[PDB]
Amino acid sequence: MNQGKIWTVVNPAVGLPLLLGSVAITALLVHLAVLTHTTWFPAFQQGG
Amino acid sequence: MNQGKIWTVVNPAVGLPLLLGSVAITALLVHLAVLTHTTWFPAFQQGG
Amino acid sequence: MNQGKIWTVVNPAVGLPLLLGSVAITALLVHLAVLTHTTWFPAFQQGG
Amino acid sequence: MNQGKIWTVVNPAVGLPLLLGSVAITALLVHLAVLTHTTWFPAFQQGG
Amino acid sequence: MNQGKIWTVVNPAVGLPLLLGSVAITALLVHLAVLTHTTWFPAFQQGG
Amino acid sequence: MNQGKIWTVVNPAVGLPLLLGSVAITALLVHLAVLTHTTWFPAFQQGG
Amino acid sequence: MNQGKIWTVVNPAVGLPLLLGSVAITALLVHLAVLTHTTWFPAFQQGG
Amino acid sequence: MNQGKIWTVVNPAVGLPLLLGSVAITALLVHLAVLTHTTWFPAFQQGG
Amino acid sequence: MNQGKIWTVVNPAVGLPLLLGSVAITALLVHLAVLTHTTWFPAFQQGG
Amino acid sequence: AVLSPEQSEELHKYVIDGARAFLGIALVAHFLAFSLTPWLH
Amino acid sequence: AVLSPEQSEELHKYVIDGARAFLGIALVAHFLAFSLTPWLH
Amino acid sequence: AVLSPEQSEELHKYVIDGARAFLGIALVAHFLAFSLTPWLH
Amino acid sequence: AVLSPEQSEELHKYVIDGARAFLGIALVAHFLAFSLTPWLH
Amino acid sequence: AVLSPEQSEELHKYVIDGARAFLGIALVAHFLAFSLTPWLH
Amino acid sequence: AVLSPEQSEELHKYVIDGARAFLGIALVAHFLAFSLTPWLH
Amino acid sequence: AVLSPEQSEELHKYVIDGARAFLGIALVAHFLAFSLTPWLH
Amino acid sequence: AVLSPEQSEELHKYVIDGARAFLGIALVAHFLAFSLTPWLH
Amino acid sequence: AVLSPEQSEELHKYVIDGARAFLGIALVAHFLAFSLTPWLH
Ligand code: BCL
Ligand SMILES: CC(C)=CCC/C(C)=C/C=C/C(C)=C/C=C/C(C)=C/C=C/C=C(C)/C=C/C=C(C)/C=C/C=C(\C)CCCC(C)(C)O
Ligand SMILES: CC(C)=CCC/C(C)=C/C=C/C(C)=C/C=C/C(C)=C/C=C/C=C(C)/C=C/C=C(C)/C=C/C=C(\C)CCCC(C)(C)O
Ligand SMILES: CC(C)=CCC/C(C)=C/C=C/C(C)=C/C=C/C(C)=C/C=C/C=C(C)/C=C/C=C(C)/C=C/C=C(\C)CCCC(C)(C)O
Ligand SMILES: CC(C)=CCC/C(C)=C/C=C/C(C)=C/C=C/C(C)=C/C=C/C=C(C)/C=C/C=C(C)/C=C/C=C(\C)CCCC(C)(C)O
Ligand SMILES: CC(C)=CCC/C(C)=C/C=C/C(C)=C/C=C/C(C)=C/C=C/C=C(C)/C=C/C=C(C)/C=C/C=C(\C)CCCC(C)(C)O
Ligand SMILES: CC(C)=CCC/C(C)=C/C=C/C(C)=C/C=C/C(C)=C/C=C/C=C(C)/C=C/C=C(C)/C=C/C=C(\C)CCCC(C)(C)O
Ligand SMILES: CC(C)=CCC/C(C)=C/C=C/C(C)=C/C=C/C(C)=C/C=C/C=C(C)/C=C/C=C(C)/C=C/C=C(\C)CCCC(C)(C)O
Ligand SMILES: CC(C)=CCC/C(C)=C/C=C/C(C)=C/C=C/C(C)=C/C=C/C=C(C)/C=C/C=C(C)/C=C/C=C(\C)CCCC(C)(C)O
Ligand SMILES: CC(C)=CCC/C(C)=C/C=C/C(C)=C/C=C/C(C)=C/C=C/C=C(C)/C=C/C=C(C)/C=C/C=C(\C)CCCC(C)(C)O
Ligand SMILES: CCCCCCCCCCCCO[C@@H]1O[C@H](CO)[C@@H](O[C@H]2O[C@H](CO)[C@@H](O)[C@H](O)[C@H]2O)[C@H](O)[C@H]1O
Ligand SMILES: CCCCCCCCCCCC[N+](C)(C)[O-]
Ligand SMILES: CCCCCCCCCCCC[N+](C)(C)[O-]
Ligand SMILES: CCCCCCCCCCCC[N+](C)(C)[O-]
Ligand SMILES: CCCCCCCCCCCC[N+](C)(C)[O-]
Ligand SMILES: CCCCCCCCCCCC[N+](C)(C)[O-]
Ligand SMILES: CCCCCCCCCCCC[N+](C)(C)[O-]
Ligand SMILES: CCCCCCCCCCCC[N+](C)(C)[O-]
Ligand SMILES: CCCCCCCCCCCC[N+](C)(C)[O-]
Ligand SMILES: CCCCCCCCCCCC[N+](C)(C)[O-]
Repeated sequence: MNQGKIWTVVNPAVGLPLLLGSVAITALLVHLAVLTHTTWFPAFQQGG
Repeated sequence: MNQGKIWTVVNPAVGLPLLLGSVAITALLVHLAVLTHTTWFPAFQQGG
Repeated sequence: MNQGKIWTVVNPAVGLPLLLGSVAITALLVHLAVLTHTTWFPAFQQGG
Repeated sequence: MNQGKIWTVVNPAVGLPLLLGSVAITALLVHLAVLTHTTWFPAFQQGG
Repeated sequence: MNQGKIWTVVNPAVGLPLLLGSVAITALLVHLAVLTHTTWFPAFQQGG
Repeated sequence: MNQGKIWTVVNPAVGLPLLLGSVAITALLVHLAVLTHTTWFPAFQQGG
Repeated sequence: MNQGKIWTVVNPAVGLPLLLGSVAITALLVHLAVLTHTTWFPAFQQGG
Repeated sequence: MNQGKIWTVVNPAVGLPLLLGSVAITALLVHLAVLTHTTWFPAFQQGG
Repeated sequence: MNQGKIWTVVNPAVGLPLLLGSVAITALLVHLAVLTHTTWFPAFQQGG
Repeated sequence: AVLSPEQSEELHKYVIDGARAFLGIALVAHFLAFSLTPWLH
Repeated sequence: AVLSPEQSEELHKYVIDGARAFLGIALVAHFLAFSLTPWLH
Repeated sequence: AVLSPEQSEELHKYVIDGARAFLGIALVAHFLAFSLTPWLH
Repeated sequence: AVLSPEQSEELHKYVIDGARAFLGIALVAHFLAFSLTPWLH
Repeated sequence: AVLSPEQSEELHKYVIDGARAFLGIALVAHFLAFSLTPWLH
Repeated sequence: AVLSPEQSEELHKYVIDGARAFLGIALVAHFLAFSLTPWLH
Repeated sequence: AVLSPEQSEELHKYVIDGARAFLGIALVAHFLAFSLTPWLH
Repeated sequence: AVLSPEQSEELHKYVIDGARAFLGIALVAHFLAFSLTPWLH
Repeated sequence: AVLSPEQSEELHKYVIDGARAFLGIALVAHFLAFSLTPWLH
């Protein structure tokens, strides 16, 4: 919130897609990591 | 729905293909994740 | 069919190859997924 | 055969290499898939 | 802190996204490495 | 041999490296496929 | 230290990010190699 | 040796790095293939 | 040492980073190959 | 290219209507998955 | 390059007719898969 | 393109409000995960 | 570059004749595979 | 684009303050890891 | 760059002669493989 | 862009001082690894 | 950039001499491999 | 950019001296590997 001069140096047309894309990739990697290292998330996917 | 000024900063000719392509890749990754961590989706593919 | 203004924003020389290429990649991924998770598609490939 | 106006929208210098390259990649993927899921194609490669 | 002339040689619009992206990738790789080589981080993810 | 007008549409400075590179990659993939699915090619490499 | 004319031939805006990025990638690869081929680095990560 | 007109069509600044790089990659792939499919090359690396 | 006219054809700003980067990648691949196919290099990393 | 503020708001209505149409189809697919699958059962 | 609004609508009719032709062939392939395969059986 | 100092501060308010909205949704998702999952239990 | 409507139709005849030639060779290869392989047998 | 020597030093103060803020948060996270984890224990 | 129709036909003769030379070497290599290998034997 | 011969030598002093600083930190890390690890022991 | 026909032939002599030098070193390496290795033995 | 014939020969002396320096260090590393390792032993 004090970093607001960064768009004078970084092009927001490149940096804002890079930010949103990095956040989305990170969320997929965390979900995959939890799916591969727990029994309860595969068991929730399985049901029955 | 309040983010509608984003096309003043991001080129929609780059960002709209990136949005639709990211959604399509995410849907494939979720389908693959469910196929690899359940017995009922491979059993539905198998039949008999 | 109501989305026909999209070629005013997306270049069709980039977007139409991306559409056809994404559909072709998706069809290969679905065929591979069915081949790897059924016994009847490898058995059809095997014969005898 | 009714799609012949597509070269007014897609550059044939990009699209014709993409078509021929996609067909060649698909043929390699199908050959690899048959090699990995049958015993008769590895046995034909082996001989004796 | 004595390297502050580097933005006379490196474009900060390329180098500052590369710095932040490299730090974020490194943090994901360290988290993945700890998850794959300990029993206590998968056990914390599992609970119960 | 009847396709000789293709260099009026495809740039030969891109297409001729793509042709030669695709042929070389295909030859490596076929050699690797034969090495991984026969006992006689690894036995020829081994000797003794 | 006698190679200081190299920035008359190589652009330092490309080459200095390539140098720092190559050093950082090499350090990650060495750390990963030591983690995967020793018992004491995974045991230090594990504790207890 | 009769192909010497090819540098009228292919840019030698792209094609000569591509040739040398392809030869170097091929030599690494052949060395790796021999290392992975013989016992005598790993035994030469091991010694004792 | 008789190849010194090559910088009249290849741009040294592209080719000299490609040379140094290829040598560095090759050295990492050889070190990894020796680490994965001997017991004495992992035993030197392990100690004790 | 990047748009005028008014043109951006006009484009974003199609993006939001497209996302609402995708959401609705996904809500029907999740209900069909609840009804036909051992998920949540 | 990007098109006029009228040229965009003319192009999108070929995209929609191409997707309808693909859908029809896929509907025949799914029916043939239902008839010849242990899927849904 | 890169912005004026004033335009940069105006854009960064939308980036910070977007990150605060993401944080709030993630705080509800973590509380729901604490309540419904064997995590921390 | 992109073509005139008439030049596009002239180019697409070579693309369609190339695809028909590929289809014919593939139909002979599939018949040879039916005759020489345990596939469909 | 690349900066003046004075503009470069002004930018690098924000890069160094950002790295010091990251270092401080990482020092708290490592202390919390020492206290809550079997690491170094 | 893309060629004149006459220049294209002149270039394609070298591409076709190169492919015929590759085909001939491959026909000798396949015969040597038939003679020296358990393939087709 | 590429530099004058004098500007190149001025830049390379910072590259060499940066590599010497990295080398020194790595020499302390290798000594700490010799002292705290079963390596060379 | 692409060369004159005469400049192309002058460059290709260095490419062919480089490939002949590589071939000769590879012929010595294959003979050394025949002599020192269980290959062909 | 690409160089004059004289400038190319001046640059290639630094490339050849760099490769000779790399070769010498590699010859010492291979001798140290022969002396300290079970390789060739
Ligand atoms: C929250 C406060 C603001 C807001 C702030 C922001 C911000 C900030 C951003 C967006 C962005 C987006 N917003 Mg929004 N947005 C708002 C309201 C909306 C509405 C609406 C109410 O109709 C729509 C359709 C959208 C649509 C969009 C997308 C076009 C885009 C990407 C979102 C994403 O990936 O979400 C992923 C989804 C979620 C995080 C929500 C979680 C899942 C939902 C709630 C439920 C799914 C149910 C499922 C089908 C069934 C599961 C059943 C099980 C039993 C649980 N917004 C409100 C007014 N919006 C982003 C952007 O512009 O990208 C380019 C962006 O950065
Ligand atoms: C298990 C694991 C690992 C992970 C699990 C799961 C996981 C993480 C899931 C995450 C899922 C997420 C995040 C999903 C998000 C989905 C979203 C946001 C979907 C959005 C869809 C948007 C659409 C379809 C937009 C269409 C736009 C359109 C059609 C736009 C049209 C525009 C036009 C016509 C231009 C008009 C201009 C003129 C000036 C002419 O008027
Ligand atoms: C198991 C897992 C993991 C996953 C499982 C499954 C899974 C997720 C599946 C998902 C599947 C999905 C989403 C499928 C979607 C398929 C779609 C949308 C197909 C669309 C096809 C479109 C076509 C063919 C378009 C052709 C256009 C054409 C030919 C256009 C021609 C244009 C012309 C001639 C220009 C004229 C211009 C002038 C001005 C001259 O008139
Ligand atoms: C287990 C392992 C391996 C790892 C585990 C975990 C791990 C490492 C996790 C790490 C997680 C991290 C770091 C998460 C970080 C998350 C962050 C930072 C989220 C940020 C979200 C930001 C958003 C959503 C921004 C939206 C911006 C927006 C919408 C901007 C809109 C702008 C507009 C409209 C322009 C207006 C301009 C005009 C001039 C017209 O006013
Ligand atoms: C098991 C799994 C996973 C998957 C399994 C299987 C699976 C999914 C399979 C899918 C297969 C598919 C989709 C196959 C599709 C194959 C197709 C469409 C082949 C098309 C071939 C086209 C060709 C060869 C075109 C040649 C064009 C040519 C030569 C053009 C020449 C042009 C010229 C000379 C320019 C003249 C201009 C001037 C103005 C001078 O006249
Ligand atoms: C187990 C294994 C394999 C490996 C294990 C571990 C391993 C190797 C670890 C290695 C870790 C390493 C190396 C970590 C290094 C971390 C570092 C260096 C972090 C740096 C963070 C920097 C930041 C956050 C910078 C923010 C800058 C900022 C926000 C800049 C803002 C600028 C502005 C606003 C512009 C103002 C301009 C105007 C003219 C307008 O004033
Ligand atoms: C088991 C599995 C998975 C798969 C298994 C197998 C599988 C799928 C195999 C598929 C194999 C395929 C498809 C092979 C195809 C091979 C082909 C087509 C080879 C073609 C070679 C072409 C060459 C060598 C061309 C040389 C051109 C040349 C030298 C051109 C020179 C030009 C000049 C000098 C310019 C003069 C201009 C001036 C105006 C000055 O006269
Ligand atoms: C087990 C396996 C597989 C492999 C195992 C191991 C293996 C192979 C290891 C190999 C390791 C190698 C090779 C390591 C090499 C490490 C090196 C070379 C490190 C170099 C560090 C250099 C630095 C940090 C440079 C900083 C430069 C800087 C900061 C420059 C600053 C410049 C400025 C401020 C511009 C001023 C301009 C103005 C005109 C204004 O004055
Ligand atoms: C087991 C498996 C999977 C596979 C197994 C095996 C497998 C497939 C193997 C395949 C191997 C193949 C195909 C190998 C091919 C090797 C080749 C072709 C080597 C060629 C080397 C060429 C060289 C070194 C060229 C140097 C050129 C040079 C130095 C040029 C210098 C030019 C200059 C100085 C410019 C002067 C200009 C001025 C106007 C000033 O005079
Ligand atoms: C087990 C398996 C799979 C494989 C196993 C093994 C395998 C295949 C190995 C293969 C290994 C190979 C091939 C190794 C080759 C190594 C080579 C060639 C090393 C070359 C090093 C070159 C260097 C270091 C060059 C430095 C240049 C320099 C510093 C240049 C400086 C220039 C300047 C200052 C510009 C002055 C301009 C002005 C006009 C101002 O004077
Ligand atoms: C320009 C390209 C040139 C391409 C050249 C193509 C021809 C290559 C000829 C390679 C000859 C390999 O010859 C082949 O060697 C192997 C190993 O000795 C033999 O292998 C034999 O014993 C091994 C065990 O040791 C068994 O696994 C194998 O089933 C059996 O056939 C084959 O019976 C022989 O046919
Ligand atoms: C996590 C990866 C996300 C990739 C995002 C890539 C954004 C590229 C933006 C290019 C903008 C180009 N242009 C001409 C509009 O300035
Ligand atoms: C999920 C990945 C999707 C990739 C989408 C890539 C879109 C690139 C758009 C380039 C537009 C170029 N141009 C010249 C028309 O502005
Ligand atoms: C699924 C991946 C498909 C990739 C398709 C890539 C299309 C690139 C089109 C570039 C068009 C360039 N130009 C100059 C003609 O506008
Ligand atoms: C299956 C992948 C095939 C990749 C084909 C890539 C074709 C690129 C063509 C670039 C044409 C550039 N130019 C300047 C001649 O218009
Ligand atoms: C760790 C990988 C991070 C990738 C970061 C890539 C940044 C690219 C910036 C391009 C800037 C282009 N432009 C035209 C604004 O100068
Ligand atoms: C199988 C992959 C082979 C890749 C071949 C890539 C060729 C690129 C040619 C670029 C030509 C550029 N230019 C400016 C000389 O026209
Ligand atoms: C180890 C990989 C590191 C990748 C580093 C990439 C640096 C790219 C620099 C591009 C500079 C562009 N420009 C316009 C400022 O000159
Ligand atoms: C085996 C992969 C080798 C990759 C070689 C890539 C060479 C790229 C040459 C680009 C030349 C650019 N320029 C501006 C000097 O013409
Ligand atoms: C082993 C991979 C090494 C990659 C080296 C890439 C070098 C790219 C140099 C680009 C030079 C661009 N420019 C504008 C300064 O001429």
